[PDB]
Amino acid sequence: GSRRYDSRTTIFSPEGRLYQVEYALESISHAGTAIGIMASDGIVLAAERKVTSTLLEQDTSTEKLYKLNDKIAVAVAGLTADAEILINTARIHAQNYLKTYNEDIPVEILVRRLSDIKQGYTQHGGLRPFGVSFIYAGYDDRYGYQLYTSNPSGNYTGWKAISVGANTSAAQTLLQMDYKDDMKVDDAIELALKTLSKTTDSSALTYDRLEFATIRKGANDGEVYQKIFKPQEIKDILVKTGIT
Amino acid sequence: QFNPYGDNGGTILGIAGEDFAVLAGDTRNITDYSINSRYEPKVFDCGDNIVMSANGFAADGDALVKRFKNSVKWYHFDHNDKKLSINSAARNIQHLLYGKRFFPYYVHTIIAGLDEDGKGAVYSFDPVGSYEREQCRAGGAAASLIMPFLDNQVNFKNQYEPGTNGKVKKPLKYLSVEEVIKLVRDSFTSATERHIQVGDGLEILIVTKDGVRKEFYELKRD
Amino acid sequence: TQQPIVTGTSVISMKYDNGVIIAADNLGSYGSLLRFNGVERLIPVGDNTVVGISGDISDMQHIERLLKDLVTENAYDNPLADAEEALEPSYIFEYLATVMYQRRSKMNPLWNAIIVAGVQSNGDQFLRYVNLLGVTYSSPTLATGFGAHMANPLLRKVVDRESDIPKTTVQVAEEAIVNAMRVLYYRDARSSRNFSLAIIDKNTGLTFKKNLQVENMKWDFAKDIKGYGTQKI
Amino acid sequence: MDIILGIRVQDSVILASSKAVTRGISVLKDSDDKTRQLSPHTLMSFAGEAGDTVQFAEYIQANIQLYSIREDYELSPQAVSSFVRQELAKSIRSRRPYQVNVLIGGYDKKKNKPELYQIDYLGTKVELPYGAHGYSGFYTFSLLDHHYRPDMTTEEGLDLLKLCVQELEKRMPMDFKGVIVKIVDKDGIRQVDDF
Amino acid sequence: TTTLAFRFQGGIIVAVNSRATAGNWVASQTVKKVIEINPFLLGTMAGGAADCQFWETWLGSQCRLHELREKERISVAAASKILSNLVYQYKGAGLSMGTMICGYTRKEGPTIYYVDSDGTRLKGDIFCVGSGQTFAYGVLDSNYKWDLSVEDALYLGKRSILAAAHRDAYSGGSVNLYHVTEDGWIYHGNHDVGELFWKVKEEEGSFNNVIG
Amino acid sequence: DRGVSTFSPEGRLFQVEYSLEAIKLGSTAIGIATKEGVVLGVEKRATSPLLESDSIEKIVEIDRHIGCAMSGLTADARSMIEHARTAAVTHNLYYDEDINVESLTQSVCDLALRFGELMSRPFGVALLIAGHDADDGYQLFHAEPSGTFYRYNAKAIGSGSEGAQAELLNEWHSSLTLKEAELLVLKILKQVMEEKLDENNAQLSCITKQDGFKIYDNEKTAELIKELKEKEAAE
Amino acid sequence: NNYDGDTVTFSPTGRLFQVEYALEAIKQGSVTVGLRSNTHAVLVALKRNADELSSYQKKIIKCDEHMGLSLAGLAPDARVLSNYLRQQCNYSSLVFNRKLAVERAGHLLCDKAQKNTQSYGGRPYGVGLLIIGYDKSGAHLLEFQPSGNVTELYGTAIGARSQGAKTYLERTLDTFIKIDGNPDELIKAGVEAISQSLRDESLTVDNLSIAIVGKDTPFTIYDGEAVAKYI
Amino acid sequence: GYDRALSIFSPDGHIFQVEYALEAVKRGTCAVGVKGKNCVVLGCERRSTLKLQDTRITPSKVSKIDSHVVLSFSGLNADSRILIEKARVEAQSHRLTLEDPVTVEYLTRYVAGVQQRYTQSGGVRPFGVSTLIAGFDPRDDEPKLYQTEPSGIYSSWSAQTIGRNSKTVREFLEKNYDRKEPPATVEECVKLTVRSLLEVVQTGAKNIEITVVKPDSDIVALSSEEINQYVTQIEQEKQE
Ligand SMILES: *[C@@](C)(CO)[C@](*)(O)[C@H](CC(C)C)NC(=O)[C@H](Cc1ccccc1)NC(=O)[C@H](CC(C)C)NC(=O)[C@H](CCc1ccccc1)NC(=O)CN1CCOCC1
Ligand SMILES: [Mg+2]
Repeated sequence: GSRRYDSRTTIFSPEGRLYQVEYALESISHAGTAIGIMASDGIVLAAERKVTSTLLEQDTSTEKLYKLNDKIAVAVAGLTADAEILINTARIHAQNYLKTYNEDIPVEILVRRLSDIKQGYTQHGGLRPFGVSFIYAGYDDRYGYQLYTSNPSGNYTGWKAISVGANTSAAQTLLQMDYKDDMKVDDAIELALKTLSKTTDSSALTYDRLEFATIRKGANDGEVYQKIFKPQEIKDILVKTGIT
Repeated sequence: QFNPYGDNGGTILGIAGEDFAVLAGDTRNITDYSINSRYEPKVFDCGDNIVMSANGFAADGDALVKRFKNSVKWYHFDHNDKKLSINSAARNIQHLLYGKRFFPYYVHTIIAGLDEDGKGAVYSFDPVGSYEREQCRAGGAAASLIMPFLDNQVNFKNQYEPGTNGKVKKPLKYLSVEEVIKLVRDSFTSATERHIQVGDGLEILIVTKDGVRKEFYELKRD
Repeated sequence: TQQPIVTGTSVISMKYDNGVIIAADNLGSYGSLLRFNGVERLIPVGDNTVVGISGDISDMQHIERLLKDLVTENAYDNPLADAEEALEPSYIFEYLATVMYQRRSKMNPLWNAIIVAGVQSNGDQFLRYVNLLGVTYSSPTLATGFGAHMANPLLRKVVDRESDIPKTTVQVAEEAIVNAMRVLYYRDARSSRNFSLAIIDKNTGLTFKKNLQVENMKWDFAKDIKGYGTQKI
Repeated sequence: MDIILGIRVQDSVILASSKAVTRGISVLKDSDDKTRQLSPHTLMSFAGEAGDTVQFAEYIQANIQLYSIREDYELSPQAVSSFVRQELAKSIRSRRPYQVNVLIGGYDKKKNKPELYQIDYLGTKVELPYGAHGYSGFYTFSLLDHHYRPDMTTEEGLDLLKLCVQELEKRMPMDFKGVIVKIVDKDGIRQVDDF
Repeated sequence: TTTLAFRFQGGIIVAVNSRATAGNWVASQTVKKVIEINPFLLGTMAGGAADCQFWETWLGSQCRLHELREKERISVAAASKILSNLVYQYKGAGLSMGTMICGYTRKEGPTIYYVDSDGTRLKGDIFCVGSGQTFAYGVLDSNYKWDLSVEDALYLGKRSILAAAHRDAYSGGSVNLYHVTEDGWIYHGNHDVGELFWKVKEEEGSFNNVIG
Repeated sequence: DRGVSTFSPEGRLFQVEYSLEAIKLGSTAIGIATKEGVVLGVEKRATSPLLESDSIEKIVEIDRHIGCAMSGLTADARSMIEHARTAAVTHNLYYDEDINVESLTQSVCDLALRFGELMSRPFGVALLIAGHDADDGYQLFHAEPSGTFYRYNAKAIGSGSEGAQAELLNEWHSSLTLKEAELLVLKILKQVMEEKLDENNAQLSCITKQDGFKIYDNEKTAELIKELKEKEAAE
Repeated sequence: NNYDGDTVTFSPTGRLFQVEYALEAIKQGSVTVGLRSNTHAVLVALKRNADELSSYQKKIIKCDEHMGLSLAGLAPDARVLSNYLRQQCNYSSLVFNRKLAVERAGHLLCDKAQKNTQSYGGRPYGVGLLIIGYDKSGAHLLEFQPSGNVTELYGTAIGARSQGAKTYLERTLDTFIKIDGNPDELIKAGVEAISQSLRDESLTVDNLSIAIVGKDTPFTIYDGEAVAKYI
Repeated sequence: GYDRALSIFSPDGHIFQVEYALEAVKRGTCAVGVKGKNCVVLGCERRSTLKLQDTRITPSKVSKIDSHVVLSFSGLNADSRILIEKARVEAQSHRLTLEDPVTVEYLTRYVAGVQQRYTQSGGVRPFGVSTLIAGFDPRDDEPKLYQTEPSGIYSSWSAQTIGRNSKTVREFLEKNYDRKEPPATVEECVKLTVRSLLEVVQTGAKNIEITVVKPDSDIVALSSEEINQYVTQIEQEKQE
């Protein structure tokens, strides 16, 4: 019968590893680097677009950074199509929570549920896992500013600063070197860009090959604002830090 | 509107002795004011020395008996031809009846036989499965006529010892199969006189350790 | 839940010494309208059974088809289909009785009253009734509808009990059936003069008589009846 | 099930619930507690159809307790009330709806404010200074309109509550066998044993 | 029916009558309205005979499965709740049951739970259930004290059923007594009302309404 | 790979045959049937000394009149026991009587072959089902994952089964008393066990008509072990 | 080789190897013999044990008052098929008030076994059955094979060394067929037939298993001291 | 639905998928459970290759199933969440129907049953997780400590460890833990748990998590400084 053609996606190796999860992580390691840095007064999300073409429409484009709700955003690393499936689910989950409790969903709860979906694809169903790693950046009134990451295994962890995708080894060393706890958003913005600039496989880091976003309490009095940076705004912030 | 139930009349009677038990029932089958059959048996030998009758709506009675007979058959298959005791049959019938709690079998069911000590046993059921072991039970159309007579003659109710100032009751004792059949025949002739759905014939099934014997008697046909 | 539309009235039958007789008129009523006049309500199954059906005619035609299919199914992988493993009246009846009771238990009955008349392989007479409720009974005489009220009393004068069956000949039995059909024509408003009659004998087999008529009727005394009490003219 | 009252004062929420359980012409019990603790600072009283009331209350209780364990965190009274309302809003269009009316009294630890919610079996939620279900309202609302002040203490609230119970005991046809009073505040939930 | 069960100093008394009716027709005078579930558990039966008889024997099967799985006797609370959750699933279907789950366990002590077909489940010290419950309450309440002796308690339970058996038309037959202690339940006999009434009338000097 | 319900060229189900190899790796369980009762005994085999041996539950009650010992992948037995207990209680509910030991075993064995591509594989555990009923008296059954069950006078299953079975062949006779059977299980267990037999690493049980199924205390078994050693030294 | 992974695969020569391997399970099974006359039909079965401490595996199963079979191979598969026969016999009784013909019994078993040989996932039954019965056309004996093939015979035998008993019955055909109105003599012929399949072992009291059905004889099984007569 | 039998027997009688699930447990961070006279302590390793972590929000290794029971684990982290969720739901379901919280044995038996179901259900692989379940039964002061594993077997332990280098720490506990006299106090039990982890961990900074459970739903997690005091005390006594 059909048994002959089954790859058996949800099984262990002799060493106790999930083949497909490991190979999905290998896939993600070739994706454009994405960095998240959490400051005391906000969060930074920075991501490198995958080898841009000059004729690509840059301003009306969304590849790396997506909005889940008013308080939570994600940086993507891996298959974009896979990520969008998960993002729409995460968006719906946030609205279900709001409908039920009349309160915005706590960040971890959203992260856990999305990570539980990924876990399901590794344990049952016989389907390939989602070749996606997320960096969640969000705020709630319990823990304040939070950074998480999830990967195809469905395992998630919290971070002060973290990188996903390509050159995470090199990127994480640089973040570990220059990061400190009393850091501000504006300093974190500079760190994010400097790290990408050194770890990038491109010749030079330019505005058209980047996506950028911040989550500050920079709005008027005790409320959070999401800023997805425009091309011109990235061009300015790149000059302001002295990279170009 | 379609009414799935009907009343086929008739009446049945079960009496238990010391080492025997009888289950009697008239053979008349009716609908409204018409006679369908003057001889349509409704007391059956179901095997393992158990006799059974489900009086009321005949279609439901036949279905129930048919199902219990089949239950006995499968009890043998599944439990190495073990004999189904009368108490085990009773409980099994409760589950058959209660299984249709929300669309009941419109029947009064009575079974008779011998218990595991060899003593006479009669069990009576309501339409939805409540059952009780008794020495004596009448069921069906003329049950209200027959039953108080049985209380008086079988269980000696309201009978006191002469001269004792109504202080000493008449002592209980088992009846002989001969005395019991007299009570059965007199009960049914009395019921035939005063109840229009009762008559034509009387069929009695007697159960002893030797087996199941039958006896038939004519009843008035008006 | 149904309501019968086109209906068939009484089916009458009785046992005699060597077999059974069964009869039913050829009418398909539509309420008070005597709509259809060529309706056969006696259906032979093999050469040893006749099923007489009263009530809803659409449900009767359904049963015809079931019986017809039963014969076909029994012949499958059955070298003895026309011998030892042929359909018996008791097999045909129990099948119908199972269906009728299953249908009433689903609250969607076949709105009929059926009499299965036949002769078993061992020569025994078979005559049993079943209706829309799944109720079954057997008797030396069986009748449906008005036949139960008017025919049974007449037929029971001939065969009042089991012991009268061997004493009753086919001539006497048929005479009683034909007489009963006349009485039903006098008194049943949804009856017709034309009827069919079937005899299943253990020796002569199945004899199916069609296009019979009620005859030798008494109507002459009607001319003397004037008014409703006092009127003399 | 008949009388359930609720009064939100300055620093606490007070719930009063009748003790009588009547079936037919017999008062089967006169010490029934018509309330469940949903969380350390949230209390729900209930009234309505027999069986449904307790079944619903305990179902909600289990769900809130499950949440508390999962997140190691207490849900706000507002969040709990919204959850309860949605369950009743689902219920009303079910094959067999829960015929249960509830009051949810809670103390929000983040806001440091008492909160009283009234939710009927249709899923109609309202936040109130004082609330009641059933025929109780027809007497108590007008009484509280008159005597209630928003800055009252817990002790003043209890005296105000005594005034309601007295009026009900005077004019109500049925004998409801007094009330169990419970207070919800910053220190959690406690019962007044002598009322 | 009339059934009762009350809690007292020396444990639990349980008393029931034995009549069964189908309208005004007295169908039986020898019905067991107490179901022995286990050595420490009892169940009273009022309302639909079949419903009570069927589901309370089913309850005993569930209580047996519990002690097999958990290696421990089921609590009265858990036992009563299995039955109450069961009837609640059938709510609206037309079950008629008014039961009382009586028993003793170490953690609970003597405990009585009232459970009915419309889902009600109540813990309490005194309950009377059935068509003659009011007549039983009248006698029971007026003579009840916690400090009753085992002898006096048994009599009160018996006398309360007799009171109902007398006045209520659908109550009668005979009285079945039970006493539940820390050691388990103890049967205290079947008492025919036919003899018991006159015996009580003579000895107690009550029932003056009746022609002696 | 290959189908789960596949026949080998020799005419056996691969998976059933492989599950039998798993049972050979399991701890020893011995059952002996007498006219005074049936005795069931097992090797606990704690994987480490820190493990509390009393929590090792390899002897199990199914009903008051039926007991059960296991060997192999013991985790697989839980649903088998659950089914057996339900079957036993359900039959009592339907028929107001105790259920025959054979009928109980048959009910358990019906689960065995309900696997394929129902559960995904056969059970990796063998069961010794011991009990009593009015018809056939004291009985001992060996229920395999093949769906087959044999009645036995005595039976050993597990790692030391072939050695113990040969020993049971010589020692068993039809007039064994209960006390003699108890000692015989202990004796044979001590022979095939790796570690030295004591009350903590071995467990006894029995089923009698009078007292029903009973698992013995460690105090009671310890005395039987001491009684056993003295009797062997006595000749 | 490459074509025996499942039942859904044909070999290049047109063979179903899984069905053949199921057939092999019957050859390993203990011998059982079937034979009939015109009045009676008899099953004789050599029961097998695990060891001296074990019981002897029951080979014969009753299906109705007038029908039953003996098994050889996987016993659980016989239990499934016999249970199916019991239901079909029972369906025929309840619905048609008719005893199920032994020929139809065979046709029903054939069709049930066949479905398992044409579908993926399932497996063939690993048991051979000898069905005997007495119906409206007299005594019958059927041989069921899990390939689906059912065959009506005067006599036969299946299991290990069944060729010896089968040769004997082929010689004795003219004799035993006319054993009418004599149960004990027909059994004797069957017991002598199964004896031709014995090696080193002989027929003992708890080893032999006999069953019979006939004109005025319901299907009944004889074990233990009841078969001591025929040794 | 996906039906494939993934967990199946091999010729030698092994279910490789269950055994490979144990290898995943062996890869996981070390977890230790030690029960004293009036308490149970659950110690857990946290690997120090992960700096820049946010310990406030990062899922803790020890999880509360109810107010009186806790569950730690070793192996696949994602898999553990599914077992913990099921256990928490069952804990509330038990309180609802039995009107009493679960015993530690019952909760362990449930979790173990779930793990077993995944070893012979079609279309699923076994949980790559072994758990240590600890707590106190309702109205009981006897400490309980259970272990489960992918196969579905469970058992009670006086002290036990699971995860990577668990054989080393088990060796330590086997000679250092006395059955006749367990850790009489909370301090003694915590110290022994920390000592045992110090055989394997590396540094006693933010690598060791300790959670103490006491009777009547008294559970508390120790902070860094509190744990560090034990580490400092043990090392000074070691130099001898
Ligand atoms: C006191 C004695 C009276 O209320 C108690 O409450 C007892 C409880 C004891 C017996 C367990 N209750 C009854 O006796 C109870 C009253 C009752 C009647 C009908 C419905 C609900 C409650 N009686 C019964 O349950 C009787 C028991 C008989 C005597 C064995 N059963 C019936 O009345 C049956 C079945 C009733 C039923 C319930 C639900 C669905 C369908 C049916 N009905 C009949 O027997 C009908 N009828 C009787 C006359 O013969 C023709 C058919
Ligand atoms: Mg009359």
